[PDB]
Amino acid sequence: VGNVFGFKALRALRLEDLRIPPTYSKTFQGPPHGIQVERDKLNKYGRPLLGCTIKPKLGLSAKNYGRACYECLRGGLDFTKDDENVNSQPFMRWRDRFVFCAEAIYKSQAETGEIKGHY
Amino acid sequence: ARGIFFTQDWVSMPGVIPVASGGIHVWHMPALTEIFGDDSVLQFGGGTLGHPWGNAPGAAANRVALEACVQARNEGRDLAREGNEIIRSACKWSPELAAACEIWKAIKFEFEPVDKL
Amino acid sequence: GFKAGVKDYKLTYYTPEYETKDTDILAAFRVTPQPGVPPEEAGAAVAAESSTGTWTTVWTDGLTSLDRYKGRCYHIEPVVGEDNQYIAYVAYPLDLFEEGSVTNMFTSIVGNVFGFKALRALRLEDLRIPPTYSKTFQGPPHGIQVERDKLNKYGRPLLGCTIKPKLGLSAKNYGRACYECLRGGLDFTKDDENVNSQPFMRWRDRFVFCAEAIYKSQAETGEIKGHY
Amino acid sequence: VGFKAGVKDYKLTYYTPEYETKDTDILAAFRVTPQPGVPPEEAGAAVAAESSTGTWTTVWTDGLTSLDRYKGRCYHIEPVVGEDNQYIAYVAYPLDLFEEGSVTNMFTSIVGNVFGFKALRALRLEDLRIPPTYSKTFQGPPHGIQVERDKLNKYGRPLLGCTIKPKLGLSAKNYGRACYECLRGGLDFTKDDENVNSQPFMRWRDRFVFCAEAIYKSQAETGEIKGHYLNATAGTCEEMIKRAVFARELGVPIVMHDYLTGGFTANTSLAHYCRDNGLLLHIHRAMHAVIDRQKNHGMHFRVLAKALRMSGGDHIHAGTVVGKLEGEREMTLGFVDLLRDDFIEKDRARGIFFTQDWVSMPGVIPVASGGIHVWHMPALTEIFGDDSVLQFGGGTLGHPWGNAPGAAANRVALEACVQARNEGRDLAREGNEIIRSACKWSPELAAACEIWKAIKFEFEPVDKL
Amino acid sequence: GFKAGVKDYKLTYYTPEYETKDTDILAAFRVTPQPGVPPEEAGAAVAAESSTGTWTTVWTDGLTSLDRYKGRCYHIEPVVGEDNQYIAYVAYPLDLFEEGSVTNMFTSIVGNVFGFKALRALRLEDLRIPPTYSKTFQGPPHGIQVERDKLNKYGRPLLGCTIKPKLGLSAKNYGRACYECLRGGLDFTKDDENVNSQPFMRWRDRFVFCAEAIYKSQAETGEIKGHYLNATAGTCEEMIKRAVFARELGVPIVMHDYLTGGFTANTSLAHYCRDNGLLLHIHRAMHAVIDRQKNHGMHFRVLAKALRMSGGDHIHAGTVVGKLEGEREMTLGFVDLLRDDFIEKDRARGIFFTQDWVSMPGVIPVASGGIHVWHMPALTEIFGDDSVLQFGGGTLGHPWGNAPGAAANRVALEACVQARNEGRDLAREGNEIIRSACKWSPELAAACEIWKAIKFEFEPVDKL
Amino acid sequence: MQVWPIEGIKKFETLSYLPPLTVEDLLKQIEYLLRSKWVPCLEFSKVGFVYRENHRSPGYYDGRYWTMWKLPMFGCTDATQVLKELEEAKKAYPDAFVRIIGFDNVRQVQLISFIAYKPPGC
Amino acid sequence: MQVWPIEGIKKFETLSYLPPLTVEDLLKQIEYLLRSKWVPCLEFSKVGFVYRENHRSPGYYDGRYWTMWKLPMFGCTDATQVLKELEEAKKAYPDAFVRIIGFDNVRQVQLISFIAYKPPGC
Ligand SMILES: O=C(O)[C@@](O)(COP(=O)(O)O)[C@H](O)[C@H](O)COP(=O)(O)O
Ligand SMILES: O=C(O)[C@@](O)(COP(=O)(O)O)[C@H](O)[C@H](O)COP(=O)(O)O
Ligand SMILES: O=C(O)[C@@](O)(COP(=O)(O)O)[C@H](O)[C@H](O)COP(=O)(O)O
Ligand SMILES: [Mg+2]
Ligand SMILES: [Mg+2]
Ligand SMILES: [Mg+2]
Ligand SMILES: [Mg+2]
Repeated sequence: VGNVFGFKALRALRLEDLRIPPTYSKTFQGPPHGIQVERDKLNKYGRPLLGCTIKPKLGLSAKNYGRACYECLRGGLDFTKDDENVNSQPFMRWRDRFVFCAEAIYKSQAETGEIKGHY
Repeated sequence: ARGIFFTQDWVSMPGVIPVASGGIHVWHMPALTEIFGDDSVLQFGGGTLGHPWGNAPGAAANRVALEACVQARNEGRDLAREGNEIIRSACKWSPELAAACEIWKAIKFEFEPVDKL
Repeated sequence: GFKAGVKDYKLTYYTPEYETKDTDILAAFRVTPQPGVPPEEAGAAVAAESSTGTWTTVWTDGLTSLDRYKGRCYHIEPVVGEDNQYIAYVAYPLDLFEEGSVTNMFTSIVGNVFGFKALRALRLEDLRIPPTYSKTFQGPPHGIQVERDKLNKYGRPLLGCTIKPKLGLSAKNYGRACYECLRGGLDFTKDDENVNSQPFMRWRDRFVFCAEAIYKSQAETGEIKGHY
Repeated sequence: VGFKAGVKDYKLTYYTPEYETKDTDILAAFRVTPQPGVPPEEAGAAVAAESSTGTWTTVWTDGLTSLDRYKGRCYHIEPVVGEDNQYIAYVAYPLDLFEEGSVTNMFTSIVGNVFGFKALRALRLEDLRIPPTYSKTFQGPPHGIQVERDKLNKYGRPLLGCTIKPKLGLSAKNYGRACYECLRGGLDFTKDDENVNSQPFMRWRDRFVFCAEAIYKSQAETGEIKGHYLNATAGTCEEMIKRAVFARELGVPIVMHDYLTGGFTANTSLAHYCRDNGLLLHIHRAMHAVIDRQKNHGMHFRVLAKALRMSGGDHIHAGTVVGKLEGEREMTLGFVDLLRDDFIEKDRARGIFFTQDWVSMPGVIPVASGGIHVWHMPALTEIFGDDSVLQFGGGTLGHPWGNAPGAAANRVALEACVQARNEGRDLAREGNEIIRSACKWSPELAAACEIWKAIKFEFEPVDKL
Repeated sequence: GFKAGVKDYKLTYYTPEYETKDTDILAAFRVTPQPGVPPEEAGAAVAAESSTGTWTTVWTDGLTSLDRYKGRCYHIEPVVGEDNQYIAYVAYPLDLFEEGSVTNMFTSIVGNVFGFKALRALRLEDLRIPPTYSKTFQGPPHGIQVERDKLNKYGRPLLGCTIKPKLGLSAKNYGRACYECLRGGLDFTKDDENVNSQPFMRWRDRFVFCAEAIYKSQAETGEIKGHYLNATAGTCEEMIKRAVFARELGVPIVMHDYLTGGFTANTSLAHYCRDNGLLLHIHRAMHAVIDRQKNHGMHFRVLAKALRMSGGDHIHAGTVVGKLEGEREMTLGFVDLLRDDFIEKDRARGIFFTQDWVSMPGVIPVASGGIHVWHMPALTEIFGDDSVLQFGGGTLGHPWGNAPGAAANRVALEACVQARNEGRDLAREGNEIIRSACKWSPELAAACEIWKAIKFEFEPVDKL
Repeated sequence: MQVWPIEGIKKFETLSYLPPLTVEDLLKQIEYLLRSKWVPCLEFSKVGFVYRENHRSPGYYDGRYWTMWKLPMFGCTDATQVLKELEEAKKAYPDAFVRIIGFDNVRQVQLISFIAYKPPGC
Repeated sequence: MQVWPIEGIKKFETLSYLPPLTVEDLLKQIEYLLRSKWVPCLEFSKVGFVYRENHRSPGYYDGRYWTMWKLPMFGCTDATQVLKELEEAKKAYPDAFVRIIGFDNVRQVQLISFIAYKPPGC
């Protein structure tokens, strides 16, 4: 898809599918763990996993992020997560968020007895 | 009929868990469980932090809704046809689920897709 | 008070009276709403879901200040000659963005809004990048003036050439082609965009023979040469 | 036009009273005293020229670039009230003259050589307008006020600290003993004195081991998070980082640095290390008064304070007003706001020459320290408010009953002031009564009040607005 | 017994009978007390609060020995001709200081005492650095003799030049200016103190073109050349990164702004330069913020000794006759403090203490700022051969450009050196020596014509 | 507005947020397992939850394994038989939690897992 | 000379060095919070202090978060209402510590926090 979509001779072009042969896919690692391994690591079987993106998308402090995370996980979700655009910003730097969310993951896991995560 | 143009053989590459997220709430739980099955993650951001009683009750509502759908399915109920009844039945056991069901009962996202096969 | 439930995005994210700040990142979106969706609501949904909002009211908005952080659709205008198309202008506060990260900027402004069911189509036409944000980026490693100064080339466009066939040439033939092109007067030759490292030609072999070619052509012509 | 060799007055090129400043320019307010015979416009132009692009004679290389784009320019001169030969000259510097992220480079230009010019009798930099386009290139505080309170779980009152004494001469084990006794009585922090680094009487790594033991023992006993600022100030950058790395290994919450004696290049490196390792960074301003005490020459502390918020620190000393070191009240309130707030409007009654917009750079917690005691608690709480650290070294280790009772006296005094204020009492007018009332509940406070009731530091400040 | 409460500092810290030890660091402070504060109490407060004491009695003094550790004001004398001013002498035990750390030394001696409410003003005039402390410092990476030996330059002051305009030139124009200056006869050119890395010119580009210029001028002239590449930076990692590239390029010399970068970074850079063979030129930017006024601050001689300890091969020391202030007698005094092994107490030159350097290498003093060819005799007479004389404007301001401007300065200097060596008196015959060289050097004659009426005559603010 | 409890409601993964399973509820989950052609197996433990004693690296937890009761019931076609084994396990270990799992050997993963017995006071 | 106690005097941050707060004392702190336009919120825990179980890196402690009682009282203008919720929390969790906090959403930080109830024997 490098250059052909801009050719003057075309009005439009869409790549619908690719047949990736085994000889090429075997050169990739692929998923770090995959479905089976992930269920085995988390000891979760028999139902979809449940998650939740913290909101508002942007604007919350690190400490409030961890508070929101703890309250969600302790009620029964397996996971919470940073919004896709939550990286490191003036309202909340990443390392502070990582510290408070780890505290939240471990507090909710201790309270419920179920393995928890926050992406 | 499902837009698969080529036969794809992954030769044991591990599978990836699909994640359903975005504008979903407790009333969608039966449909999501029916569409994706167990190997999926169902995410409720607004559907948890928007619960009238806060986050822990919002999480409990979703966990109860999901477990009620799984129990019903495993007993042989048709999620595609009995979903609303299964969710209503769980409301008896869960005041948290009843509250979520009340707030979002009229919310549906029905628009014609831009991409069709 | 916190009031749970769904309300239109325009009640919070359509702010036609807003005067943009010199620190805001501004976006111009060409938006085509689905039938029945007012253009103000379509523009507000794009601003909300690329900044602070989601689909239902969350009590946590009260822990912070949406006035400070929300993206806001501050102007909407129909596109003349098009049916059901508008340019919606959205302003994003500087604080929403990670310094030095184009990845983060795109993640917010174009991360999820292009797939909303309430829109038929969406195109981002332009972004106003304020000096307060661009100064957090290195930018070009050298830039126009420095590049001309390093290569001692002034007074005319530079001349290059992509080696062909695009793929399939060996490393040694790549260097042969490079040398012949550079020695005739081009300043540069280059690997095709898809020439990386492949069975027909591994990169390190190509780098060795192309360096040999760059230096042979430079020695013969007396002009500085390069092969990207 | 042609290159004409020779000397001409700086004002022909560098005095531009018609110039309208740009929002990207760094602006400087200089208090300038010219030598007799030197017109103020020429004194101001010389300062602008020699801190930006010019030299003493015409050079042909100016024609290779654009002085219009790069020159510093004196755009306004105003006489100083009450002086016959002093002026405030305002100079604008284009943003492109500065290295991003480098306070060192900013000072090298603006104050590098102009203070020694023969044509001046004196020069003082009073303020700098740091544009958002330049401040965004700095990390700033590793954490900042909000984050620090959130990490320590401390809200609703000033934080309380204490420098261990004697300043020098104590062993590592005695340092940890003093630290434990102070923290267990109610202080949030203790600290190494600014000059406690590593010395024959006490090597740093031994001090770090015993003070960590003390921090954790007092935290376990009281149930409140504790810290002791361990000093990373050192002779070389490698030693500074080595000390910070061991505090990281020990898991403690806070270290300190003397940013002016260690210097900005080292300080900026340490602030980045602290951000990347979760360490709060307390900044001591040792040597600042060599530079900032006199009104006629030097640099006002508010410039050094803005420079530290840029280079980076979570706390910085800002004076006490009422203690043993000088600190005029109105100018102190002005730079306290420059350290903490997001937007500080120009206010010459508080020495703020320029409106300063920090565009969300975190705030720094001001620290009041030096010759203060329990009777000062109401005034300190009124002047600084909750976002401050109040430190009592002699005011704790000088208590007649020792460190833990001395800490308890200060903690009780502070909590009584906070409770009274929150209930609506006027700290500025009822302070002595509030402290006396708490003496009924606290024998430790009563004893401190008795020892220091007659102690006040009342001297005319050298620098006045 | 421990007695809580406040007592005067003089009861413990004013010790007029104390005999100083050869290991003590001694300080001479010019102190102006507030009205009503006895000078003995002001001197004692300065000694206490820069050593062991605080404002009220602490029981922990009893865990240690204040007799062993306290700083002590051992002598106070009024300053003749000044009102309410005194020189207070304070002795600090060696054990108070961290070995090898100028930062720690300044933190104690000038950390907090300058802001005491009980004083109106305070200036540190001099420090006696004992051999037992100075031996814990590396000092100059090379020093005068080694620098001359590495560059093969003997018998005359070295000649330099700061590129101008100060800021705004591109990397390629920087190298162009450098090459033209060096090829005309200067030994060195340099980055201005504020040229670090900026939008108009990034450092690595400047380092590449200036290396090209250093080597082209060296190849053309046959003399070793250098351009001081500035390592001054916002962080220690960036400063070392710049020094490492100069090392890769193989150049002879780099520079650092020791006060604006700071002593902790400067000491690290001096160790790197010693370990990698790089000469280190030191620029004293910001010193006059501290050292200009007689009533308050720190005299430059203290900053000069601190640099010789932290480390530098050159340091600017003023011109006396140029655009920046530098009283003659006090300048000769700190020039000797920078170069010599042993400098005897001499109050007529502001040397308050005999200073013994026990073979620490000397630092070459650099005279720079507003000087031109007519100043050459005076500069040669004042500084002698172990100096660098720098002409920025005085080279790039020549009417014929940089190479002729450099040749004019190199010719002027060699004519002064030859005359001096023959026995002529530079102080009395300098103008005649310069006019005689104009008879055979058109480049010098052109420079002499442009600058003949330029002199910088102003009363200095600081006098002994 | 109700506050979610903070104690006495520790959980056991799938189905633990529903009311206690009756014997008929347990039978129906076992029938589902068997109709789906999965292999049932019982496991038991006196410790009900995970913890981290030996390591704290990503993905490492102690307490995920419980002890196997006998062997997986390969070839089982009667839910009643699985209930009989559950009764034998509770009789042998009345102070242990007992869970029933079911696995698919083709995909090699557990497809169902739920607590079938909790000791008195848990 | 009195020796500061080493046991039985564990602390709870702001106001914990003053005599026990009476109901009127608690009311006045809540009125201050409300006049200042801050949002009140109650939190509670059966563990009163921080500890370090999961990590010992700088700035990491466990036990800083307590559990939220319901939601912050956005729009509250009556201190009495906050006291009523405190009474409901103690009735629901008599063996828990309960604290009242108040926050400013503009600066996004807690501006006041104090213990409002300690369980019997703590
Ligand atoms: O940012 C959001 O909108 C979400 O966090 C959902 O928030 P809610 O749960 O509050 O809707 C998700 O990132 C989207 O689901 C991404 O879209 P998709 O999954 O289609 O890639
Ligand atoms: O060394 C000292 O004197 C102190 O430890 C205070 O001791 P006491 O608490 O015993 O007075 C502080 O470092 C000064 O407050 C610094 O001055 P400033 O805060 O003005 O920078
Ligand atoms: O920036 C300048 O002004 C200079 O480059 C000289 O330029 P000219 O040669 O063009 O005068 C020097 O850095 C000063 O001499 C420093 O002062 P000092 O040596 O007193 O520290
Ligand atoms: Mg998202
Ligand atoms: Mg191509
Ligand atoms: Mg101190
Ligand atoms: Mg210079």
